[PDB]
Amino acid sequence: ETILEVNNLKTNETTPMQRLCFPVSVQSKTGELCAAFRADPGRDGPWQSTILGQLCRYYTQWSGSLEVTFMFAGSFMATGKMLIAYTPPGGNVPADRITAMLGTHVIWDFGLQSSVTLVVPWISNTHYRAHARAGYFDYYTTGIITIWYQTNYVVPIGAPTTAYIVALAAAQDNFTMKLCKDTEDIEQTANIQ
Amino acid sequence: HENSNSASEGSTINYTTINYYKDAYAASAGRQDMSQDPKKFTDPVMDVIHEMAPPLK
Amino acid sequence: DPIADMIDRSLTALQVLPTAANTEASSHRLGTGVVPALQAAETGASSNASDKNLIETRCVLNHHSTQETAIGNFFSRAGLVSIITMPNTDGYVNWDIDLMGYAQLRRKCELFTYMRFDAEFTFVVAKPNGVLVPQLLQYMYVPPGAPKPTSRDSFAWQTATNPSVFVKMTDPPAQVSVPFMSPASAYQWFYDGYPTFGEHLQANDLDYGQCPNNMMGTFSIRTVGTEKSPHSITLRVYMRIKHVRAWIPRPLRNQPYLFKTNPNYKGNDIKCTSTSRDKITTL
Amino acid sequence: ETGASSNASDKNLIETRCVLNHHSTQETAIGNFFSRAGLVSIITMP
Amino acid sequence: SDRVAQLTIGNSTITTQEAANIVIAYGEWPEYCPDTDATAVDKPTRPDVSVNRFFTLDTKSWAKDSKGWYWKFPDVLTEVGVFGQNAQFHYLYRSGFCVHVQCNASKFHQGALLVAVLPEYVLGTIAGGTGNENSHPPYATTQPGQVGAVLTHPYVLDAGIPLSQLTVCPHQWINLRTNNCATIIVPYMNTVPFDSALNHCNFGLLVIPVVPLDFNAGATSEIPITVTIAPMCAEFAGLRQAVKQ
Amino acid sequence: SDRVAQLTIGNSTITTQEAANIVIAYGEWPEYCPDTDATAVDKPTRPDVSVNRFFTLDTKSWAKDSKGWYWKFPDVLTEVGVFGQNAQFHYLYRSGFCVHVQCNASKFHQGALLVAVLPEYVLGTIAGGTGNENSHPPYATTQPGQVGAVLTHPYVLDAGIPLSQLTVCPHQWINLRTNNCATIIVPYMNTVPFDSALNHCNFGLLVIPVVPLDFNAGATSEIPITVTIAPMCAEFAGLRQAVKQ
Ligand SMILES: CCCCCCCCCCCCC/C=C/[C@H](O)[C@H](N)CO
Repeated sequence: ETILEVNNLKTNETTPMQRLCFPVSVQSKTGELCAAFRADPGRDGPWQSTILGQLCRYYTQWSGSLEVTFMFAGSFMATGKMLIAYTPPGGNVPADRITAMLGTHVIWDFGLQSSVTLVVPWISNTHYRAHARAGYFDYYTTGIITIWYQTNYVVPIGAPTTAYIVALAAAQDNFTMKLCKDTEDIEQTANIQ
Repeated sequence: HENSNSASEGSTINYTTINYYKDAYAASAGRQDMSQDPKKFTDPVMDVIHEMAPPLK
Repeated sequence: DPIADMIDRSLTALQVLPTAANTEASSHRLGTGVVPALQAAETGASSNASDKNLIETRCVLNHHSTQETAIGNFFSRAGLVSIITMPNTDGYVNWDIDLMGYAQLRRKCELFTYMRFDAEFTFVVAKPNGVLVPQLLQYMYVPPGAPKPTSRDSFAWQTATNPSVFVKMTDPPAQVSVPFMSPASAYQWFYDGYPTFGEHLQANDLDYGQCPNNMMGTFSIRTVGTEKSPHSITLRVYMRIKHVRAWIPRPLRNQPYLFKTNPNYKGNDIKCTSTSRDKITTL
Repeated sequence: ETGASSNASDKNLIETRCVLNHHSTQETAIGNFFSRAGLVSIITMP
Repeated sequence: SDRVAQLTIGNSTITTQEAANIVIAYGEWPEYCPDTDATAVDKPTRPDVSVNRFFTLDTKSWAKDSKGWYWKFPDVLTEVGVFGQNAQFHYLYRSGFCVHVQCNASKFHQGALLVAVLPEYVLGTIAGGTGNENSHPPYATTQPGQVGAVLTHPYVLDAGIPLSQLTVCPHQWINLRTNNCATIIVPYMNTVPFDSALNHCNFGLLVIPVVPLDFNAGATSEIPITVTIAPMCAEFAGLRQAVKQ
Repeated sequence: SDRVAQLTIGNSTITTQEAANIVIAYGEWPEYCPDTDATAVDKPTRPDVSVNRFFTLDTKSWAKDSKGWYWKFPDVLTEVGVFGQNAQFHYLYRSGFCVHVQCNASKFHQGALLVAVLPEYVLGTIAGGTGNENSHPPYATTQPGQVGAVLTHPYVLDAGIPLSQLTVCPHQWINLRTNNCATIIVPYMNTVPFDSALNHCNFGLLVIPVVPLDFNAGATSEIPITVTIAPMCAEFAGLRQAVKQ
């Protein structure tokens, strides 16, 4: 597992140490969503920062299941429950929680064990998948992963009201690749030395 | 041996192919099989029709 | 077994036929009830009447082989698929891999619906008048998703991962072998539907019939040197087809082609399938 | 926190069917990843 | 003694007294996907009663100068019944079919219909008449729904292939002097074991009148045609919220 | 070592780290209807994956002076998911349930919830205040849907029976100093083996705050309550066109 860059905003380009943690705070309403991203390991976005996302760029077609591990990094007295859902393609990001709970989902509880693993199972029509992209190759898309407030984030007096969550990503044992090609993340415009 | 990777491996063709490399799709075509099944295109019918009897009685 | 409800065929198998079937002898026949000459084409089965059930025949042992009618011998012939010219003017071309640009090979491959094969590519290259000039060339295959070269001296020409050939004009023509590389189990030449989800409108109407299991990236050639070569180049690409397996035959096209991506035809001159004659009684 | 990766499979979170896959891992070996000729030098004699 | 027939599946039953034989397309029965060819890991759902039954579509009118009609599958069933709901709440489906076409007339009429199932029926245009436009068919033409669309140039099937050799596909005849129905059983034919039901259409069903309908004046001049279909071994996988198209 | 728990069914999974034990109502697991007790002759349909999964309802807000809430079953699930579709296209259903209620707070709050499942919860009125009117509850009160309604006189449960002996029904406690969840498994309890889902409601789920929620000023004053349920062994029969109510 390596760290996933979920919080890749346009304002975090001059202070890029904050892109590894995304915040969770006390809400007044119920059922808000905290983050959402695509589950394409080959497309640009949050998966480009992984050792899996950099090794998939040297190939073209991949198969198998993934896993995403979240780890809570708040205080000890703080608590709460989160809902992490994975929606197969066909629909957009769900507008509310009661739409998003229809896909594969896991309810997370904070406590002593501060890590949960949402496994993203391999559901596709073809045996392999190419690298998804806008155009015709979005036929090989794989879904949308969101995350919702199951309950509120409850904190007592004297402990801070804002915590952070780091996200880790890896592959399962039935993962495989084929058809080696070159990456496009590196370049050589000027001559080295 | 060779890491077998061809287009026809499940139901294949005759065993006279020549190859000098390590990948099986580099091999020649060779001579082909004489196998054929006509009746799944000329007689796709559930109840069997005999040539002597009337077919619609 | 508390629930008695929960506890709870192929037609013909293939065989080898090396030669055509013989003809057995027969005689006349007079009888009632048995009739092989009368059929019923309404059931969709073809007739099974032979020669001996209508006339009297002798015995003929024939040894006519059926080897040339196999699908392996029908397809394993190199045909032209592309003409690529470098007058483009900057010493390099990027050609998208589409094997439906010439009608003689397109008609043969569209006879079947699904196909699964390995290819063998051959490049024959000369000047536009057949003249020969000593010259160094480079071919590079770019898979879909890989960066493409934008100039004659880009960093994509280093070929650290990409398969590539270096060959001269005076040499014998280059030959390579390509395996079956689709994400699906077989290539298909017809795809009834849209590749993407969402709303289909008049702006996205050209998506109909484009299957991404057949788009295989691009192909790039260049002259090797960093300067401008003074000669015009013309490449011809020939493709053989090996280890063929096919499925679900189709009717053949009798109208001339118009584009590479859709089966559109000309709507004014609908060509009749047979050549017309004058009268029905006189041949 | 212990630095070990998780060992949860697919079958421990959802219900799965039985799938026999024959996907080979040949292309991911280090021998096939590196045995490709790449450019290392351009040397000119003006 | 084989001119009568009865097909029952689900809670429905079709009976006929002047029927031809039953056609199994390419001699294969439809079946559930085995484990050796499966790629999805989620456990599939099988409703197995509420979707394996006979569904009856609308009724066309055979005139004296009709061209022909076509229906795209399984676009015809995606808005009706619980099969219209399982195909909206899932991502993958897999099913066979069983097509039954009824058209009956008396002993004083004449005509002949050619029914045929054609897989991967990709339509085309007339390319702007003169042939220089890269025209494309609209969404209402390619996927008409449970109504079905009519043909414009039936001699080329609106796809550039002639009618004269359409019988290489599985097919039957409805000749008005012998029988009144035709029936085909189609298995699942695709390059992938599962597929989406809203972006892919497997086959097309074509009903083309070869011999024109003719009668003397005074008879019943209203000849209808009614199509009835039924899925066979339907499976579904990949649950997600409802998306219609 | 029994304070942690994990429940998985369908494509959903519920985890908890401070949990009490699991309550099986009257010590019986839910099961399919055997042949000795069946009366319907049609073959039932079992979707068995798409309806046996955890469904999450809306989220209420626990204030300092709340009365209590109730949900009617299976009226809460009859408009959501494919279970909302099979209960609209059929005449008979039969299913168990598994209720899971989450409500979490920190170590500086206090309060106690009494969760209880009560079968045949027939509501009443206050009979016009003075007791001479034969009043009746409206349709919006008796079957609120997936939102749920609040209680007015919780001491008599709006049905004339006192709260003080509600624990004879299967029940659990959510005490804010020990645990944060409660879970009951309910089998199918009715006089007939199948029933309609639009005219009959089997049981009611009641969440009543016995000890009021109290905290010092400055803490998180927003305490939510979220209910999550899942059918167990759902069967359906008697297919007919869609009727919502
Ligand atoms: C150094 C070798 C360079 C040559 C690389 C050739 C690889 C590409 C082979 C493609 C095989 C056929 C795939 C699809 C063919 C047709 O273009 C599509 N079906 C278009 O409809």
